[PDB]
Amino acid sequence: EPEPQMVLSPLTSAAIFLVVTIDSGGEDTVRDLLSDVASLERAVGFRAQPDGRLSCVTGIGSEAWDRLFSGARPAGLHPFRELDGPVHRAVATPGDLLFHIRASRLDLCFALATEIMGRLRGAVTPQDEVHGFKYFDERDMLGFVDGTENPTGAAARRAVLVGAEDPAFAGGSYAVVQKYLHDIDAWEGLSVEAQERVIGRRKMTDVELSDDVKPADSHVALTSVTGPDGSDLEILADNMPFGSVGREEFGTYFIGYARTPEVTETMLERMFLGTASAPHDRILDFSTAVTGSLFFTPAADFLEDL
Amino acid sequence: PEPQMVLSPLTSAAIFLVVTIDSGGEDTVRDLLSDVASLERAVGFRAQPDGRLSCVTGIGSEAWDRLFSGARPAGLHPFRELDGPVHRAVATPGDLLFHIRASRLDLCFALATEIMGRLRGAVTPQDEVHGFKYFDERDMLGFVDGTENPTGAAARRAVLVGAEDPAFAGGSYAVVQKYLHDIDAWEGLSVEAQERVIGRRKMTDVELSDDVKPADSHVALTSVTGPDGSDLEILADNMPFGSVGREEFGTYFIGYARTPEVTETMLERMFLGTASAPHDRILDFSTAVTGSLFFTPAADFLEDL
Amino acid sequence: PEPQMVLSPLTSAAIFLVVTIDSGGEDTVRDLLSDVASLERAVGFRAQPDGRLSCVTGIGSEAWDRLFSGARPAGLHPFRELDGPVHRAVATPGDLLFHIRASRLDLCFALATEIMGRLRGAVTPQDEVHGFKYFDERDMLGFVDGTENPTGAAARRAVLVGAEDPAFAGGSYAVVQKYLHDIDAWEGLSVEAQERVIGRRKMTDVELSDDVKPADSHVALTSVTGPDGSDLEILADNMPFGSVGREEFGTYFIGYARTPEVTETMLERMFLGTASAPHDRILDFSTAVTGSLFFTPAADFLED
Amino acid sequence: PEPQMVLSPLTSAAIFLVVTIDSGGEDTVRDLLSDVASLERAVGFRAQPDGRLSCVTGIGSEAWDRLFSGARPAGLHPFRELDGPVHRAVATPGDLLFHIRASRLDLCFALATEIMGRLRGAVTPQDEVHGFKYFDERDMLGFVDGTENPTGAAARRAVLVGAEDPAFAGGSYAVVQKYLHDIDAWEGLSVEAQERVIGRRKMTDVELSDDVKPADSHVALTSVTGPDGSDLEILADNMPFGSVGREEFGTYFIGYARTPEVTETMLERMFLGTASAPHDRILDFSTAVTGSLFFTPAADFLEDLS
Amino acid sequence: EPEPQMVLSPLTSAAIFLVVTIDSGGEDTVRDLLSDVASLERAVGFRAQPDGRLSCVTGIGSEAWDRLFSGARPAGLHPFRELDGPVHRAVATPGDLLFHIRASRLDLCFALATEIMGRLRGAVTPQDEVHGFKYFDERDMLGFVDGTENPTGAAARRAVLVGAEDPAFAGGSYAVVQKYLHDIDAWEGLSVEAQERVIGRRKMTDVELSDDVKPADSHVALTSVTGPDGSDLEILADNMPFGSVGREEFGTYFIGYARTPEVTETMLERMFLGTASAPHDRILDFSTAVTGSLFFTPAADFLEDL
Amino acid sequence: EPEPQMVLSPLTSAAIFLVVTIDSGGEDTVRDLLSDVASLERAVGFRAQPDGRLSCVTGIGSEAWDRLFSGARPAGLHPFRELDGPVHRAVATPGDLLFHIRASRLDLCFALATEIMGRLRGAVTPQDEVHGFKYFDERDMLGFVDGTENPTGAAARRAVLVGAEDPAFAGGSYAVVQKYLHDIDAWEGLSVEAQERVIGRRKMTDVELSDDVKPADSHVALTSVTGPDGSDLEILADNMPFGSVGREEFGTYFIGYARTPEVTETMLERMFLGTASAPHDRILDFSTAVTGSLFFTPAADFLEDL
Ligand code: HEM
Ligand code: HEM
Ligand code: HEM
Ligand code: HEM
Ligand code: HEM
Repeated sequence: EPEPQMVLSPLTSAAIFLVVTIDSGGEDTVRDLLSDVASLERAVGFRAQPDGRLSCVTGIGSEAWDRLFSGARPAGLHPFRELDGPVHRAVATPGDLLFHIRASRLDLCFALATEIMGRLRGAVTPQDEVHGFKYFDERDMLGFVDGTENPTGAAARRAVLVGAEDPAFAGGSYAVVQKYLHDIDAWEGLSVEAQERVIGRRKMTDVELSDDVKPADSHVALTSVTGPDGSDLEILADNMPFGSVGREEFGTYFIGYARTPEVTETMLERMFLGTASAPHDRILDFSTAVTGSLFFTPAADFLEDL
Repeated sequence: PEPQMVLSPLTSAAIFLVVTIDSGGEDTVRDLLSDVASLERAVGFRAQPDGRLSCVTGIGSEAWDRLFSGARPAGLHPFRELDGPVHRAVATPGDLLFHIRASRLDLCFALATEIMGRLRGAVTPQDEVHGFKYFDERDMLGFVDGTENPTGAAARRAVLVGAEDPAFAGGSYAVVQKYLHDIDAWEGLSVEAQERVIGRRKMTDVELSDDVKPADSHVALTSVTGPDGSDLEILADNMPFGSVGREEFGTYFIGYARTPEVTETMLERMFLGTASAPHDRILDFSTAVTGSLFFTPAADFLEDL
Repeated sequence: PEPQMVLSPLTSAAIFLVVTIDSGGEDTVRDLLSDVASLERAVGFRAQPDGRLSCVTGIGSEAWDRLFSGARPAGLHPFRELDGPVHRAVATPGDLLFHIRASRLDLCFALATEIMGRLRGAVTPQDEVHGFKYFDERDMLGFVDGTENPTGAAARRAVLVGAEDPAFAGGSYAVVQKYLHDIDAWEGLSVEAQERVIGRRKMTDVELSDDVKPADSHVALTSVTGPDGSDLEILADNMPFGSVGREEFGTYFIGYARTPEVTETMLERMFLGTASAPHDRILDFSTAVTGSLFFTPAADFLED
Repeated sequence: PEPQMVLSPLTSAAIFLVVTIDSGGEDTVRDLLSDVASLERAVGFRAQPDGRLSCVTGIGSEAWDRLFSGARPAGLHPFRELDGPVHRAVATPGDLLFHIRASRLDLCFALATEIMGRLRGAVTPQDEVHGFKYFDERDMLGFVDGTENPTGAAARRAVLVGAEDPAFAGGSYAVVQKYLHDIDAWEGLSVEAQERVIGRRKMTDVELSDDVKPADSHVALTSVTGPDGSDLEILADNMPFGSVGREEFGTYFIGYARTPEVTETMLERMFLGTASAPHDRILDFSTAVTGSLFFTPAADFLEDLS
Repeated sequence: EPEPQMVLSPLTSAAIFLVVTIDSGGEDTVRDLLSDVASLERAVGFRAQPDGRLSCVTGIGSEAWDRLFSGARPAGLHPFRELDGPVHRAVATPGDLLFHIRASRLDLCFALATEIMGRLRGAVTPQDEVHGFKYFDERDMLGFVDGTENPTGAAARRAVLVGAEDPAFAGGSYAVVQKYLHDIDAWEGLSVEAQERVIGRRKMTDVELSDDVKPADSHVALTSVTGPDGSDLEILADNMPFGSVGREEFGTYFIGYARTPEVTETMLERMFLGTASAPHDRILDFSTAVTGSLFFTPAADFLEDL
Repeated sequence: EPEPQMVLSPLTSAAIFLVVTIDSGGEDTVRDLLSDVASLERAVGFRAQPDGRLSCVTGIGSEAWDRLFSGARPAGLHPFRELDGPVHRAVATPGDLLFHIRASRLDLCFALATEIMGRLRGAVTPQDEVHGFKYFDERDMLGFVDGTENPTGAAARRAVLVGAEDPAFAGGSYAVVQKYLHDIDAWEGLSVEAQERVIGRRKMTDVELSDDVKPADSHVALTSVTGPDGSDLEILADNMPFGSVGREEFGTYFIGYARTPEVTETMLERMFLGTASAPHDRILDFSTAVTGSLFFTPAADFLEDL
């Protein structure tokens, strides 16, 4: 069987998101690093087992793929599509490589980020660097429990990993990233009941609102999609809070994994463009996307054999 | 008098916040100071016993005169710039220090958010650092950091104001300096050459014997004896910080002492040197870009405003 | 087919809830059954991954006919009362079982609260027990409890319905009995006499050799071999409970098996005895005050 | 003098046992009191260092007179019933309190078993509650509970008898009340209306500012200043308990203080009200079904008995 | 279908290695014990689950196999082959039975070793007993991280467990044991850079030296072997530090598991006999093997069906 | 004002006991190490803070004291007194220096023992080295809970630390060490009830037997001593299990700390020589002492000022 990267890691309490572009002539340096990134993950992580829980997921963008590799492309790989809604906009920003680094502690993430960027100095330009921290009770920046309905076990594998539909790339996945900044002052002006109507779940107990009370423009209602087969379309989301109190920056870094980008893209269309029953996702009245990129995260064996 | 949590254990995460008080900000600051222990309990209590959240609040010399009438702490003055032959210890603005520590960065951030929320419109941020200790108690240079800090009774005697300034008993003095490292130059040294810079073995943290420890090693220069033959001691809670994209690899220094004269004597030896040492060799790999001195009063002084 | 969490890791806290469905409560019950996996995730997620919260939902024989049309699980029937020469296994009412386990009682209680909140006006509570682990995985008799439970593939084979009843594959059968102990009489036995009752060493939990193990020891009577010479196995997740003021020192027994015939053969040996054993000596110190049988369907059955 | 473990580290489980001493049970009770520290060590030592087992033993006013022939603690009297215009604080029988705490209920239960085993035939049980920590130190109303308890030196000064009653130095006074909550009525309030009852924010546990905090909020009525302008403080170790089938959702209140006058002044404000407040709004959702006062002597007083 | 023993154990911090010979006439006692060893593992281990992580792996030597069992032998079972190199020697020492006992705590290991040796008294003679302990961040006595490049998951199963090539013994494995004593005085006279050239990795950070700088006689270069298909040949090594400061004994207990002994034997030949480019493994200039034995560790159900 | 060594350490799960003799001419090397032992303890221990709990207590024997130091001697310092009972003997064996090393993990103990013995090579000869481990719920090799009745807090300080009776040595303590080997075959031939009569406590529950059933020759009855003024004479005992399954060696390493050796020596006299009511301690019918040494453990500041 093809070995996937650690896409299906549990939630961790810390993360570093690194997005870079590949400079002209940086291709060979990048390929050498990609062939070593699993050995660097083991080097930093092994000595901190079993509590460290260090992993790195490496993704490659559409344009970068054509510069790095000859032969077949993954079927679903394309640049992130800008969404220009009546009120809210999902921007497309540059990114050739994603490093999604997770651990129980920020220092382990930083040590791996240092070894990776050390090997890439002179070959890449940093576009985004976010140090994420989950709150102690699994809450996000908005004060809600975050990750509850993520798939687990066999359902997660089926939702997230490329299989027989694209056999040369089996065990890969597609990652969409968006960095969101929140209007915390406007959010904290809402009553708890009004915040629950925005999300679609109870704030303290994390119980879903019943179908009779859940607004059609609630985050949970708009991101609930059924496929051709009547089954739920599922993604794995590993949202991380980040920020700077001095700059009044209060963010959620969104990363969503899926077997095809079509699922994530359908959810984004419903959020930003709306439906017959909803102008847009009410979460967007308190959240502005300032980045947007799509990456293919190949099977671990594809990176090793390069 | 109850001291603030100056004598906290080691924590793996910290936020350092330094702000200046804007024109007319005094009343807003006084209200927050009277509430900061209650905000620390509000954020921290629900995460006990693993959170280990604490906040130490410090006030600078100029800010003291704007906020309070009556007696000043005897040792409170602005940070003294040291302009050495090679290396310089700079002075930068700061009226208020918040030294926030916990087992996890999210608890530090949640307390920092409530504090800055109450101070919006009254202060200007000067510095914000999110610190993380390495899982083996190492700093950015790869050395174990904090080994010779005093503990128990020796720590109380070294750090807390007593009968020499009785109105301020239970207070302390904090010196902060943000350092940026030349990691490329440091990593070009052999481990043996790095051990000669610090004065300790890198892997095992055993002190070099007096016959091998260079006179210009960090441990040799920061070892000071008082007139009475006693070691002069401070409590240092150094925290790594950085940004890989910006190639920023730092150590945030904070040193607590019963009088600033001890910390200032250590800085003079590091920056100006001795008869036997031009300067602290750690400064050939470390540049100070901030410098501020604060008085951290007893907790009941802040509560009684 | 996805089973419920019948094969849960060891947990230190449990709530057992047994209710009857009132006349006209059927639709309220069906709506809750379709939601119970969502409620388990809602309560459990905020304590992940150390919470280990799970709920196993079971349905009784009589309740099954009131709730559903079409096929019944092949083994589902009311608990059979056993009237032995000395000891009796009583049958008591129960339409729904909630077997709630976690590493802490708060998670169990919060899930029990949401479930009973949805069922208010539709059900009558029959039994509620709050169980706790007692130091060294010990029970109220001071013996290690759970040692010989099957694990891995052997556990799946022993506990889950397969191809013998294909519409119900991934289901299981749960037998529950609440036991109260005579701790005064038990503590009057020497340790060596207690070891002869159970069939294992008290401190070290080593099985007694075949030459010394009495025929009427608990371990000898509950050891049954099937047609092929293989041991017939169940998964037992016994939990201590009690009230010191009322002198109630209990074991809540729950036994999971792929067919109730295995568990029922063990109960017959214990209560009725054999040619070699009058009855299980554990029953001279333990009185059953409840007895019910439930089918715990595959998770996908409850969702649709 | 060595105090009992009144100032215990944080624990997640408790058993509260209240018994009366039967006629002729005095000798059996005295023998047990002289042994209760040895029983605590016997059950607890084998589970060190994580068990954190302690037992605090309290004696009521009437029981004190039956057991001991010398001086009484200055503040010991039967619990004073408070008959308010709306709410009543009942006085119920209790001679002995066992306040048993640990990191796990098994240790509490095993110690309760050994104590009651020694007292069979000499006492009648009045009350038995098994308490548990609920999430992030919340009580059954969904609020964080314990936040403003004193710590360290301030706790010692607030809770332990000193030079004002020198024969009893190291002792304390415990008031117990078992409360049952009307959860249906409580859950009909908005979160903002709940916060006005308590005096703190529900999710974040931030105290309401003095300009918004109602005069009849729990935090406003239990905030008392003494003759010198200093705050009068108690140590409260509230524990949730209940039974979902019987719809019993409770708070077991125990308050420790150096003199019962502090706790009694707080109860008078709650139940009888002030010029500005009819009564504590928490009592519109909470009914006291027990009320007892106990003196918890220094450990060496119990050890030195016949 | 065949259940392997716990060859692929999670990470554990304590171990006992017991090697015994079977005395003349001890065969029947040994067969009875082998049929009971999984029941003894459950008896000691269950009460400490789930954090105890107690397991025992039982191995049988080539000569003992012929004394105990009639019928088929595992295809790869033979006595350990002595290697007489120009400088360094890998000695063969007697051993009929291996007990590889691991747990999170030494007490569980010791209690299981006690029950096993209790059943075997008068049937076996102990040859070697070592109590191993985890040393800081997974370091060995040379101060290097040890275990980094072990296979995990499916790759570990494929490398370690017998499959269809020897179908009667599927789910078995081969264990090679060597007890090594280190010359710590000579090792600590090397600079860290000279130590890194011996191992082939950075000491503090555990990053592999690049192919241009890694010496051909480094430990990592000599133990890196490719098979006929260009794939790396892998083993599972679970090295444990041990020692006695008073006797200046600073040791590594090596145990290597593989699906066939030919892989481990090829690594030993390269270390002891060298290649065209390396006289021998430089680690052997600081490490002396004082035992050497090979065992077959059968599937669990082979032992149970005695 | 004098700082004691960590005689009153929290509970630890691992220990190394090192006893050495000082070779002719080794005095100066020993004095240098004594002045550095607190610095070595911090160097090894800091990197594992705060859960490591590493401490070293250094003791000096009577003969060694006279070789190392001039002037006043601790008032109670003498060689261990051999006890020649009618049946049982307490042997005196050589030992000049004791290192009593404790931590939550063996690796910290071992690393500190290595640094100490490294500094002492050529100046000392090892006499005894034992690696101790916690055995289940604080049990010893006889299956009984061990340490239950040790004093704690202020009572422990008063029992263990030299004060005004020997003011030049205030803050010191006296340690008696005896290595015991158990006859486990003889012990396992007793019923549990017969074992309980040997110890004087219940085996599973660790409840003391009542005064009406506790035999006069039980361990608990013989080690219970009152002084002329009615107060209990107390020691701090920190017994550690050790052993080797292959050698059938099952031991208890006894170390007892007291403010004067007269207390410990009175307990040993009652055990070995007996009383009017008891021939000897019945624990000695299953336990043989194979070492016996007495050391003075000075105040930390005494060692630092060399
Ligand atoms: C500001 C950014 C976001 C925040 C703070 C956020 C937060 C949340 C929260 C609190 C929940 C409820 C608990 C849970 O199931 O995890 C949720 C559910 C979910 N979110 Fe988001 N979200 C964000 C952006 C997105 C985006 C961009 C997507 C899709 C492209 C997305 C997809 C989902 C999905 C699919 C669910 C699960 C719905 C269900 O089946 O119940 N989220 N989110
Ligand atoms: C610039 C970055 C700095 C770094 C990375 C650093 C790092 C270290 C390290 C690794 C040690 C040895 C372990 C220990 O005892 O903690 C140490 C010791 C010490 N440092 Fe620093 N340090 C820095 C700045 C300073 C400053 C600014 C002062 C005083 C003003 C200072 C005072 C000391 C003292 C007093 C010791 C203990 C010396 C002794 O053994 O007595 N350090 N430092
Ligand atoms: C008062 C109620 C009960 C108590 C206190 C109790 C206690 C125990 C104990 C201490 C063991 C030995 C350790 C272990 O393997 O778990 C055991 C084993 C066992 N019990 Fe029970 N038990 C009770 C009721 C039952 C019931 C009602 C059944 C079956 C219907 C049952 C079936 C078994 C089985 C099958 C074993 C494993 C036998 C073997 O293969 O070794 N038990 N029980
Ligand atoms: C149903 C019964 C009760 C409940 C649910 C309850 C709950 C709470 C809560 C949520 C708080 C705020 C957080 C904190 O500081 O602990 C609080 C504070 C407090 N409660 Fe209660 N309480 C109850 C009864 C009592 C009683 C009977 C007394 C005293 C006789 C009392 C005295 C206090 C005090 C002194 C405070 C702290 C006020 C301050 O200084 O901020 N409580 N309680
Ligand atoms: C003195 C005894 C030994 C010591 C101290 C030792 C230490 C190490 C160290 C530090 C590494 C690097 C980290 C790692 O991947 O584990 C390593 C790797 C390895 N060792 Fe050893 N080892 C010893 C004996 C052996 C023996 C006898 C064999 C084989 C028969 C062996 C096979 C290996 C293998 C296959 C690797 C992984 C190489 C790679 O692909 O990266 N070692 N060992």
